[PDB]
Amino acid sequence: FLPLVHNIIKCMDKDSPEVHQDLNALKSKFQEMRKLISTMPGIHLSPEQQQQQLQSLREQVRTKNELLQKYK
Amino acid sequence: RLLSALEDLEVLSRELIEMLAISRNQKLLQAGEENQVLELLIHRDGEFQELMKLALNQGKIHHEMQVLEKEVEKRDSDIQQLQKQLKEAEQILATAVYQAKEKLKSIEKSSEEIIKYAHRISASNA
Amino acid sequence: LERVIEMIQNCL
Repeated sequence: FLPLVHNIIKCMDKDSPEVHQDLNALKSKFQEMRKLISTMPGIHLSPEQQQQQLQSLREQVRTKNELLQKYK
Repeated sequence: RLLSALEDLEVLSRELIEMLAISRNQKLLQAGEENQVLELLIHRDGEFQELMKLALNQGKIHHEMQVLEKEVEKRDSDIQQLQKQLKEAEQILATAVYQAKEKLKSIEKSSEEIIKYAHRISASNA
Repeated sequence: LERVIEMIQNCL
């Protein structure tokens, strides 16, 4: 998903040559990508909060493992 | 924010086409005709060329979430086996063998006395 | 006792 858009943006910045009988590619390019923006895994929340959730659940994973060492 | 930056590009392009084709559109001058709107598109591209890279890190960050939760499941899946073997462990052991201790040992001790006790009322049945 | 110790040391 995400790496593709950077390629889509690159393609959309190298179009619209001239004016004649033409193909509505720029119109289909903002729509195609606009779907990609709606499908990004992570824009729904901030990045810092997700990273904090990682360590908080690593704390229990570490604690469980650490308490799994006293288990022996 | 990202979606807004795109509807601007289409609207600016749509208005630009009208006044390069419709000669009577000179009076209705709006966005997508001057050089200021073109500069706004560049800034929108710059802002739009920053919010994706921030999101790419978010997706990788979210991927690290699944692997950790899998370890939590693995660290908790064995618990179902842990609880299964504790009930088995308790049932394996003969608990409260003190009753059998004071009963069996008392019978044993004396083994030399029970034999002599049973040698003198033998054939006790019909 | 050995299985539990093996269980203790191993994931299973």
